[PDB]
Amino acid sequence: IVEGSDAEIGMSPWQVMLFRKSPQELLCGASLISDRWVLTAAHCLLYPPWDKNFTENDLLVRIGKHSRTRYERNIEKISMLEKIYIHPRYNWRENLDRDIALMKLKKPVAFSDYIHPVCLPDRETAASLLQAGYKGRVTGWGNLKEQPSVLQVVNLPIVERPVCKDSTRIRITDNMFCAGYKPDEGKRGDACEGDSGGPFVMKSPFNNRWYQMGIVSWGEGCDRDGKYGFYTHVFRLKKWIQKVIDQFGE
Amino acid sequence: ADCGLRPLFEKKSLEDKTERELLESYI
DNA sequence: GGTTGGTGTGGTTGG
DNA sequence: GGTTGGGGTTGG
Ligand SMILES: *[PH](O)(O)OCCCOc1cccc2c(OCCCOP(=O)(O)OCCCOc3cccc4c(O)cccc34)cccc12
Ligand SMILES: *[PH](O)(O)OCCCOc1cccc2c(OCCCOP(=O)(O)OCCCOc3cccc4c(O)cccc34)cccc12
Ligand SMILES: *C[C@@](*)(O)[C@H](CCCNC(N)=[NH2+])NC(=O)[C@@H]1CCCN1C(=O)[C@H](N)Cc1ccccc1
Ligand SMILES: *[C@@H]1O[C@H](CO)[C@@H](O[C@@H]2O[C@H](CO)[C@@H](O)[C@H](O)[C@H]2NC(C)=O)[C@H](O)[C@H]1NC(C)=O
Ligand SMILES: [K+]
Ligand SMILES: [K+]
Ligand code: NA
Repeated sequence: IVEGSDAEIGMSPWQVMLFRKSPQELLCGASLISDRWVLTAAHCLLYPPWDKNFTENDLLVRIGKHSRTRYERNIEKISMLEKIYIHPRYNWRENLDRDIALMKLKKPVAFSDYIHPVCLPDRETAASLLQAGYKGRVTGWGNLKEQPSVLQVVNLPIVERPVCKDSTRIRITDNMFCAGYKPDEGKRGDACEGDSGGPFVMKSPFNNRWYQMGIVSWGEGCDRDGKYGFYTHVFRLKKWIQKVIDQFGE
Repeated sequence: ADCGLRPLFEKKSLEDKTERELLESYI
C-alpha cells in the first residue's frame, strides 16, 4: 500500500495473510468470507510466466493479524488448507482475467474481536456502490513503494471505464475495475506488489455493513500519475463463488 | 448472516478514523 | 457443460 | 526470547 497509513486494531478483521511454509514468507493478501472459506487472487497461487505454482500443503493462512512479522500471542489464528479452487477461466497468459481463487480451510475458524468475515455483494448492493467517484478501502502488508511493520490502509475512488482503458495498453475486461486518484486531484495512493488477493471493501450506507467489491489484481508500477490499480470484480463472479461453496460445503 | 459488522466498530457504535471519507463520497 | 465461454475439439487445460 | 519488536490487539 503506497501513501496509506497504519490500520486501527480490528478495522479489517476479515484480512488474511497467505503465508508460505519453506522458505518462510508472506506471499499475498486474502479475505475471510466464512468460517472455512477464504478468497484470494489466482495469481497468488498459479502464475507460470514466473514459474509460480503453489499447492495446498505449501501454504498456511494467518487470520486476526495487525503486525506483519510478530507472532501475536492470543490474537492470531493459523489454519491449514484443505483444497484450492482456482477459477477455471483464469487467464494468466494475457491480462489476468478472472484473477480469483477460493481456498477451503481444514478446520473452521472461531470468530473473535480480530477475526470476522466480510459480506459479499448482491445485485442491488453492486448497482448502488460500484460507481465512479465512490471510494472504497484497500488493505495489505505489501510494498510501501514501487515493506511496512503494521497493516496499511488507503481509500481510493472508483474510476470510470474509459479512463481506465486509456491508462494502459493491457486489454481490460468486464471482470475488472480500476481505482485511484487522477493526476489533478492532488490526493494520492495505490496498492502495490504483495497486496494482491487483499480486498477492496465499501461500507453500505443502507445497512452499515462492509462488502467486498474487489480483489487487488494488477497494476503498472505503484502510485504513478495517470496510472490506476486494477481489481477483480467480485459481484461479476458471485454466481461462481456461491456455486463452489454450495457444492463443496460451508 | 453476521457478515461485515466489525466487533470493535459497528457492534460498539464506534467509527474508524477514515470511514467518513467513504460515506461522504456517496451522493 | 463442468467449479467454466466459445474462436466449441485446443487454448493459458482433459475429456 | 519465545512462533515475536520495542502492556499492548495477549501471559509471564
Ligand atoms: P472421454 O475420452 O470419455 O471423451 C471422449 C468421449 C466423449 O466425447 C464427447 C462427449 C460430448 C461432447 C463432445 C464434444 O462436444 C463438442 C461441443 C458441441 O459441438 P457441436 O455443437 O458441433 O455438437 C456436436 C455435433 C455432432 O454431434 C456428435 C458428434 C459425434 C458423435 C455424437 C454422438 O455419438 C451423439 C450425439 C452427437 C454426436 C466434442 C468432443 C467430444 C465430446
Ligand atoms: P511468572 O510470574 O512465573 O514470571 C514473571 C516474573 C519475571 O518477569 C520478567 C522477566 C524478565 C523480564 C521482565 C521484564 O523485562 C523488561 C525489559 C526492559 O527492562 P527495564 O527497562 O524494565 O529494566 C528495569 C529493571 C528493573 O528490575 C527489576 C524490577 C523488579 C524486580 C526485579 C527482580 O526481582 C530481579 C531483577 C530485576 C528486577 C519486565 C517485566 C517482567 C519481566
Ligand atoms: C500478485 C499481486 O501482489 C500484484 C498486485 C499489483 C498491484 N499494482 C498496483 N499498482 N495496484 N499483481 C501483480 O504483480 C500482477 C501479477 C503478475 C504481474 N502483475 C502485474 O501487475 C504486472 N505489473 C502487469 C501485468 C502483467 C501481466 C498481466 C496483467 C498485468
Ligand atoms: C502445479 O503443480 C501441481 C502439483 O505438482 C501439478 O499437479 C500435478 O500434475 C498433473 C497435471 O495437473 C497431475 O498428474 C497431478 O494433479 C499432479 N501430479 C503430481 C506429479 O503431483 C500441476 O500440473 C501444476 N499446474 C500447472 C498448471 O502446471
Ligand atoms: K472446454
Ligand atoms: K512480549
Ligand atoms: Na496514479
